[PDB]
Amino acid sequence: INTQVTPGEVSIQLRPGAEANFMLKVHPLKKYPVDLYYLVDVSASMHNNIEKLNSVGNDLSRKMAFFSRDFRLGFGSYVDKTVSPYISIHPERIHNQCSDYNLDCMPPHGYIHVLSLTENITEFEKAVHRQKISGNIDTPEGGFDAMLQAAVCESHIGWRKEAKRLLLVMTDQTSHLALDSKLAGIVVPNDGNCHLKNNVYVKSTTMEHPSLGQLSEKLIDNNINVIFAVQGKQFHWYKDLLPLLPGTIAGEIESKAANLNNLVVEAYQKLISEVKVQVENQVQGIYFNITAICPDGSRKPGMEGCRNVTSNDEVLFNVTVTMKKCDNYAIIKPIGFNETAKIHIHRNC
Amino acid sequence: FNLDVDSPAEYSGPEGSYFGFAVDFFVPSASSRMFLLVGAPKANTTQPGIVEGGQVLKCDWSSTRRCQPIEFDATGNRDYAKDDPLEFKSHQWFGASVRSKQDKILACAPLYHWRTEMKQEREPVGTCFLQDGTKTVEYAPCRSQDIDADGQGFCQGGFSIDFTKADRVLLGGPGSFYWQGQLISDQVAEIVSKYDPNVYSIKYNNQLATRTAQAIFDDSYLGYSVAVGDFNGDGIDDFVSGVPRAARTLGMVYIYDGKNMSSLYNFTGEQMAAYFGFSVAATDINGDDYADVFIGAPLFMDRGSDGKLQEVGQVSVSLQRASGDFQTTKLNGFEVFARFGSAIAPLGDLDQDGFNDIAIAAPYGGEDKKGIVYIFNGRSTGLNAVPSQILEGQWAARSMPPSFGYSMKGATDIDKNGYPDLIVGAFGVDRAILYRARPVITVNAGLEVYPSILNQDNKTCSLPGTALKVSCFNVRFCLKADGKGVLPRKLNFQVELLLDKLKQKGAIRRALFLYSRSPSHSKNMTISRGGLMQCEELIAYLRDESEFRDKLTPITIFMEYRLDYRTAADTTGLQPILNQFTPANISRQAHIL
Ligand SMILES: *[C@@H]1O[C@H](CO)[C@@H](O[C@@H]2O[C@H](CO)[C@@H](O[C@@H]3O[C@H](CO[C@H]4O[C@H](CO)[C@@H](O)[C@H](O)[C@@H]4O)[C@@H](O)[C@H](O[C@H]4O[C@H](CO)[C@@H](O)[C@H](O)[C@@H]4O[C@H]4O[C@H](CO)[C@@H](O)[C@H](O)[C@@H]4O)[C@@H]3O)[C@H](O)[C@H]2NC(C)=O)[C@H](O)[C@H]1NC(C)=O
Ligand SMILES: *[C@@H]1O[C@H](CO)[C@@H](O[C@@H]2O[C@H](CO)[C@@H](O)[C@H](O)[C@H]2NC(C)=O)[C@H](O)[C@H]1NC(C)=O
Ligand SMILES: *[C@@H]1O[C@H](CO)[C@@H](O[C@@H]2O[C@H](CO)[C@@H](O)[C@H](O)[C@H]2NC(C)=O)[C@H](O)[C@H]1NC(C)=O
Ligand SMILES: *[C@@H]1O[C@H](CO)[C@@H](O[C@@H]2O[C@H](CO)[C@@H](O)[C@H](O)[C@H]2NC(C)=O)[C@H](O)[C@H]1NC(C)=O
Ligand SMILES: *[C@@H]1O[C@H](CO)[C@@H](O[C@@H]2O[C@H](CO)[C@@H](O)[C@H](O)[C@H]2NC(C)=O)[C@H](O)[C@H]1NC(C)=O
Ligand SMILES: *[C@@H]1O[C@H](CO)[C@@H](O)[C@H](O)[C@H]1NC(C)=O
Ligand SMILES: *[C@@H]1O[C@H](CO)[C@@H](O)[C@H](O)[C@H]1NC(C)=O
Ligand SMILES: *[C@@H]1O[C@H](CO)[C@@H](O)[C@H](O)[C@H]1NC(C)=O
Ligand SMILES: [Ca+2]
Ligand SMILES: [Ca+2]
Ligand SMILES: [Ca+2]
Ligand SMILES: [Ca+2]
Ligand SMILES: [Ca+2]
Ligand SMILES: [Mg+2]
Repeated sequence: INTQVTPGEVSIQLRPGAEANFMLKVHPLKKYPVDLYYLVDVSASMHNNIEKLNSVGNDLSRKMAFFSRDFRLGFGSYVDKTVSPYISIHPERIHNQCSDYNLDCMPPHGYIHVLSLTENITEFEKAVHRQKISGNIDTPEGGFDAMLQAAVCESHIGWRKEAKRLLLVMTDQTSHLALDSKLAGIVVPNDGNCHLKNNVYVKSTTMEHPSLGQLSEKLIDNNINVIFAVQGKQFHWYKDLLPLLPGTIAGEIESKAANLNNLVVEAYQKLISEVKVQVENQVQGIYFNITAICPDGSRKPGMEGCRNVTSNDEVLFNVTVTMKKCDNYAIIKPIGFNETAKIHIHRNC
Repeated sequence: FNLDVDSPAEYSGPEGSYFGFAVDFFVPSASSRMFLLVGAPKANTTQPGIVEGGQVLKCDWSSTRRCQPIEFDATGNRDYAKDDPLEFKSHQWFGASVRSKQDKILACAPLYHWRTEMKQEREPVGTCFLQDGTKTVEYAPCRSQDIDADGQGFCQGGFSIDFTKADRVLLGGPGSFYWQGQLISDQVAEIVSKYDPNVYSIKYNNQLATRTAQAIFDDSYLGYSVAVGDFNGDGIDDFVSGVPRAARTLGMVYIYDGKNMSSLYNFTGEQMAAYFGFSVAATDINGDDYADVFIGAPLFMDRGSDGKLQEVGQVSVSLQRASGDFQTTKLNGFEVFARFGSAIAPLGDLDQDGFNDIAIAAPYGGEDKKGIVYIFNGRSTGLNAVPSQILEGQWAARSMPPSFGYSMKGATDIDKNGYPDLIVGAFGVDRAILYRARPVITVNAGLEVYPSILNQDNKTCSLPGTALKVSCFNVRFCLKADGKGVLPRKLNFQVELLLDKLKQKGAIRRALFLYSRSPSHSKNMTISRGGLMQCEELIAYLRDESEFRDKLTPITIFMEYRLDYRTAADTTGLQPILNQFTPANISRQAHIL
């Protein structure tokens, strides 16, 4: 049944003090239907860059006509949590933080979903063209909470299981962390469900941000391939976090922002030219050992896997299951891929 | 290991009021009674026109759990002009930080917005009410003439507080100077004497504070948590504060000289987005008279065996040395997502050995994420990195997680049994809990007496009633005891003298105490604290029998040190604990020469 990750299932029996093995082969496919989502920061700092979203409609779809069977796009915006001291609570400023500068800024909002994924590029251009900016006070902005909400809500955004889910997060500044909410009286940890009721993030103001570990777990669970597109010096901040966030890419947007379509397409090519795996083991005493066999023969430890992969090129993962102590299964999946291998490990004591 | 989880003293506040967000002890030596002090930042009050002000309920321990809110303030919003309120006390989170000296109470409100004098605004400067015996005062050094997001307008003064041992108040405002942070120190001997109830910006003559820095330091959050302790030998306590977003969210911790607020030492985290400096507690953990720093990083992500990362948390232990150096060690959490290292609180000497102790909490850990607290013990080297006791919360989550372990306090004995105690606040279910430290007894089981051993060549004293040529088989037992605090004199350390404890029972051994009619024996020595070992000498001899397993079988006999504790318990009902470090059994071996 599985086409890209073979074998898709393995039944093995082990006895304590013994070790088994098999071969797991991952063969990337030629072309991928791509679903891209623009989780765009629309804070006051990002005002000069929203207008540069009118070019990405047709140009990118032309650039990505050979790398993908079909194409989809979507939109969505975030600024921050709408409580003090992140926003002003003055009755004049609470609904337009820019009013002291005579601007038509939109009311701040934790996260609003705008356009579900559609193959109509004219719809994407129309949705982007009518979009305004908002404002707040703090230097960082609440991007990670919006990222989690966009990753988890599936039928609202409109992700495809048959696609290559990508998520572009366009910003220019560092994001808020988990425990930064304690200044605002939010001491309730994030639960990891998603709470879009009318395409507005209702619970942005009652539970705090997600941490890096929770965000990463939710991203990899839903097969989301994140592509940060940061602009200022904070590209480096978003880059040094890549080790802590598997399967994420960071590109730099120059001042002219003419390098946006290229950023997306080169990031997609680098994304498609890599394979790596992890294991979600919840069994007691069983330790997994995986060494990757690159087409150049390298004996990489597998956790970062083999890079520079293309099609016409099959990558093989050497596994070694141990049985150390007695008292389920483990699923080993290539991060970013849509298929997983279910190692239905039997254990007998 | 001696904290008693069998009889925890319970407490409870109003539903949904965050009762137990901040806890402490009240010990006014003039009145010689002991009171708790619990904050309820979401409590409703009696104040007119104010909804959800905040309460600091003073709870009693002496068999009456009546929690009477301290009337720090009763009024509503003062006004600037007609229908022009000056301040907004609604939802001010009063009581989120409660600290008590012997005769003072300082509870602060961080979310106290106010209408600045120049223009109609809402600036969360924060304020504090210092009650000193009869007089009650207000302390708010972050609402000043020069405030905005640029200045200390968003200071949120009172997010963190502490008392210096020299009558000063260390106050930390995380949000001033565009969230760079700030610390402020001022003496109580001037807070009270400078308070005009009609003046808002009060200038304190002997105040020490940290000033504005470069714009690259925004969102550092200095003052997110404070602590005190001497760190350069002058004797005056030095201001230790945690800045958990410095250096590109690595986290740092600063230490300032407590005499002039001049920087002395710095720490730095090792992982981005780990919250280094979230919690800071300076105690003396190795007993060398030098205070040692503890730092919490609840969100640290740690490599697994396979390479996968786990967010388990980490606590950094840093032993001050006499030359200005710090010997640092790491200490990682135990459950993923548990936020180990959220709260750190020195315990004093929980078991009275000579080295102070400490306890670290993981509020979201434990079974069903109720919460767990870990207890650590000091040594001559430093901290002992394996926890002796695990304290677990008993309360399920009603709407939000119980958060058992978010705040905690210790180092004061409330039973007056000699040993310090501990209170814990599981504010997600509006509860606080008190734990009592049981007294510790050191049993020195003895197995040495004159004569020591026999070479088997000569019989020193042949036992009468035996047909063999062997000497007497002495099975003398003993159980010595001694203690440190409240303890009954007559330790009913019930013992046993079972024959051949190193041999299989259920059969007649070659040696039997005939005068006892059977090989089995026992003891009930009632030792005295400070006395000599109480010997219960026993005599046995080898007798010829019709048939047996063998002629002889060498096996030592183990003397038990079990206690019922039923009579060892004092009036309060707190049974002594028997030190688990000492071996539970002891004896001597039989040998030739
Ligand atoms: C523990 O860690 C903390 C934080 O990392 C650290 O505190 C930091 O200390 C440094 C040094 O004291 C602070 O940086 C600046 O230090 C200079 C000192 O001036 C002399 O040294 C510099 C070094 O190159 C020389 O260039 C200079 O000519 C002198 O010889 C101060 O002068 C700085 O003050 C500036 O800010 C003031 C307020 O804005 C201004 O009024 C003042 O004029 C200075 O302005 C300068 O910079 C401006 C930048 O825009 C510029 O516009 C001006 O024209 C001018 O050039 C400043 O103090 C740093 O701020 C501290 N950070 C924090 C958070 O406190 C501790 O030292 C460290 N301790 C230990 C023991 O490790
Ligand atoms: C793709 O979306 C565009 C709008 O973004 C659609 O064009 C609209 O078509 C309706 C008729 O159904 C007209 O009334 C509008 O004036 C059109 N808008 C624009 C901007 O031209 C287009 O029909 C969509 N594609 C398909 C296949 O339906
Ligand atoms: C993973 O992706 C592949 C291709 O992107 C999916 O394979 C397609 O599956 C649909 C039905 O599910 C078929 O109609 C297509 O013909 C398949 N295409 C190819 C190229 O094989 C696969 O189903 C996806 N797996 C999951 C679990 O969603
Ligand atoms: C894949 O891994 C297995 C181990 O699980 C390798 O099998 C070992 O091969 C070496 C080479 O001769 C032998 O000495 C060992 O006895 C084999 N078994 C074990 C348990 O080590 C196998 O060679 C690997 N294949 C590749 C292509 O790397
Ligand atoms: C303190 O009392 C106030 C009312 O005086 C409570 O306010 C309630 O707030 C909820 C949601 O904000 C409303 O649905 C209720 O209608 C309010 N009550 C009334 C009587 O109007 C507030 O919940 C109380 N605080 C606590 C901690 O119980
Ligand atoms: C995994 O395999 C490597 C070599 O293939 C070996 O050095 C390592 O000890 C193994 N680990 C486990 C947990 O089996
Ligand atoms: C990646 O693959 C291409 C094509 O096989 C090859 O030319 C290139 O050298 C490879 N990169 C590295 C670093 O080996
Ligand atoms: C602060 O006092 C200490 C005490 O000796 C001294 O070493 C230091 O130089 C003082 N700092 C300032 C700025 O006066
Ligand atoms: Ca923001
Ligand atoms: Ca000092
Ligand atoms: Ca020390
Ligand atoms: Ca101790
Ligand atoms: Ca006690
Ligand atoms: Mg911005």
